[PDB]
Amino acid sequence: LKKTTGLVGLAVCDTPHERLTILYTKTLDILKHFPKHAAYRKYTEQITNEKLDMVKAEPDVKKLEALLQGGEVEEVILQAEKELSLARKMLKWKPWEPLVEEPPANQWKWPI
Amino acid sequence: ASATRVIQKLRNWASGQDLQAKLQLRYQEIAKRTQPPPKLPVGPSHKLSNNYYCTRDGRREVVPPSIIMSSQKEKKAVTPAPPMKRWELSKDQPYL
Amino acid sequence: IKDRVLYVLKLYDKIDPEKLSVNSHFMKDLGLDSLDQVEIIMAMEDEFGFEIPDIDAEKLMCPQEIVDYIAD
Amino acid sequence: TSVKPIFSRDLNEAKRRVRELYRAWYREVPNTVHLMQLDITVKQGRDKVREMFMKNAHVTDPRVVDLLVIKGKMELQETIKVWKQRTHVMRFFHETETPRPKDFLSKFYMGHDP
Amino acid sequence: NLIEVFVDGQSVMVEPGTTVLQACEKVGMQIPRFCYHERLSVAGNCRMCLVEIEKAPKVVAACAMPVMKGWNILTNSEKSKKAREGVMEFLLANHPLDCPICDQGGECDLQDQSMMF
Amino acid sequence: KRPTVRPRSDVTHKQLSAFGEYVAEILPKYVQQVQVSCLDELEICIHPDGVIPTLTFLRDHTNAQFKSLADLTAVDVPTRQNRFEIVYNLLSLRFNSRIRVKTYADELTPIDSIVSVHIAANWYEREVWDMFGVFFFNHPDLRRILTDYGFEGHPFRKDFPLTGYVELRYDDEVKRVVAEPVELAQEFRKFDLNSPWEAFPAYRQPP
Ligand code: SF4
Ligand code: FES
Repeated sequence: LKKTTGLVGLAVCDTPHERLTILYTKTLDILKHFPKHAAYRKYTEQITNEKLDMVKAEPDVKKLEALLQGGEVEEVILQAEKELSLARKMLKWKPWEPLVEEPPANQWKWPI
Repeated sequence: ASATRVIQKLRNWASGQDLQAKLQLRYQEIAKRTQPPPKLPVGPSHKLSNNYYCTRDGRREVVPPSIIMSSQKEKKAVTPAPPMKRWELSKDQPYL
Repeated sequence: IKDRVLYVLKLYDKIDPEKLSVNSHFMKDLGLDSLDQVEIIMAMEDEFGFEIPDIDAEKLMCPQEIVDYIAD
Repeated sequence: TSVKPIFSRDLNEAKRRVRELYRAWYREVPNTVHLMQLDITVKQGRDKVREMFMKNAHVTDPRVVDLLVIKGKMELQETIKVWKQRTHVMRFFHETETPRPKDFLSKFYMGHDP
Repeated sequence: NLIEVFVDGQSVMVEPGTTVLQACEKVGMQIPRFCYHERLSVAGNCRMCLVEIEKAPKVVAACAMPVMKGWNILTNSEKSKKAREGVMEFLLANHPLDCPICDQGGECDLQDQSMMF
Repeated sequence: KRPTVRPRSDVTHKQLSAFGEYVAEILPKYVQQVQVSCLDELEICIHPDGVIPTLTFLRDHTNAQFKSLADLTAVDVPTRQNRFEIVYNLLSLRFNSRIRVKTYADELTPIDSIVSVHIAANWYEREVWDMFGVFFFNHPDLRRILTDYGFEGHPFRKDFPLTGYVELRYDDEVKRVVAEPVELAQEFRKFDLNSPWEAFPAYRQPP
């Protein structure tokens, strides 16, 4: 089949689709904690839903990759982990709240 | 080139390649100096009519930006632009 | 203790003109500055192989309490 | 008035940090004039230290005090981890500069400064 | 007593016996000038102060024309820019090539107006 | 078409506008003055109290993947209270795009760093603190990098002049290499160039 990826710091992952189901299910199970009026939820929900549909509709990685159209499977896994951490952090932050403090008037005025 | 046949053969056996065909020095394999006085072209802007600047202003077609979500002034998941089309190897020497 | 303390004071450059008693108030009775006071306390710490935070070092503006601390 | 602080809240905490920094410089100078084969006296060094401190005594803002503290700490790092040299350190004393005459008549006879 | 104008949509209030150019000044848009100086009389010699007047075909000279209520003025439009191009081609037809020697080398209104308009 | 003009397309000015609306509705906080330029670029102004959230979002969220901080920069405009403008130019590969984040700041108003995310800033921030005067928290090593190890001031501002205040020279009287005040030989000629006659009637500003 394969011997390596083509990058440095990666691995010949022999258990795909399973780590993927795991990570996506966990993303959604965290999103459960998010108010429905938060766009982050309202978007990444469907994103991960479609990624799950794709992994379930394509079992062979050599096509799942070019189908996702993202990077290689390992890059996809890494990015999913990163989105997971981003979620855990946006949960402590309250971004979906309104604005903090508007600026003065003549700030974004270019020219000057 | 003024050198000898035997030395040519020796240096060539040493290197492996040929040298009398791809020397580095320059024995009249150049373009003569004292070249002739040339005559030059002009652009598509040296006409006499239908050249009104207002057509091709250039640095006045510019217009300030188009702000969004200022402080005073369902949907899909989108991106800043489509993704990168993966590349393929070459037809000549993909390995090394 | 107090003897070597007062010797340090007599040694210090601009101090001990007439008085280096055990009770005086540095910034009030001697009319001095926190910088000079810190110099004093550093001299003491280096005499005694000891360490002090600036907080209590400034609390001890009084030679009596200074020697009380170096005792503690 | 209603503003945001930096590293502190009041002149008093600013000053406790300042005193820590004074302790550092005071305990340091000897190492400098012993490593870099200088000429001046430890006492003269400490005089320069306390002068560079006193010349910022018209200050009120803790933010200003704290920025000055940060810069002093940077310079102290630079010194003790020897990067500044004899020149970098003696660039303070204006050792090649006639003391700017403050005598109005001196200024008159010499130049145009008011 | 006031009178109204709508420059580029933008609106303005002025007096009568006024001039297109003083209105465009009130707004900010500077209009070219060769035969005008606020501290002098008026004429129409140069013919570089031309503009476009929406709802009316013919151009006018903003140094003499008094503004009539309801006019929409157009300064940076096609006919105006073309008028200026032609007029400056005419002027510079004969202005000799003494720009260097000319002590008015870097302050020449005509230099600037040629480089820009 | 004309030869001497680039084509002002639609694809980019539309896609990046959609992405701007996206990020705006995601971060109604920590955001203000999004915009797209007439030349296919995106700028996003934000309060300094949202820098790390914004950067983490743009680095992690799949749809952005703004990984490489191609540049960090400062700008100085003194006609306002918050006079410095901090700038991050970011790049993403999958989506083959760039982006520009802005945040205002001021002397005596430090900023939150990003070293936890983009380690490239570990040095751009040193540059900033050395040159301009803007400070950054949570930064391990912050010291004069470019200028001398005794230099004082903030040159890349608009007030610290070109020539600078001090010059150097050797003085055998002491054998060192001392710093004295600037007494130039020739004066820095300053040519008045700004011509009055307005060329851009679209970027005008009325009274
Ligand atoms: S600078 Fe102006 S006035 Fe002088 S010669 Fe040139 S065009 Fe004429
Ligand atoms: S300014 Fe000369 S014709 Fe109007």
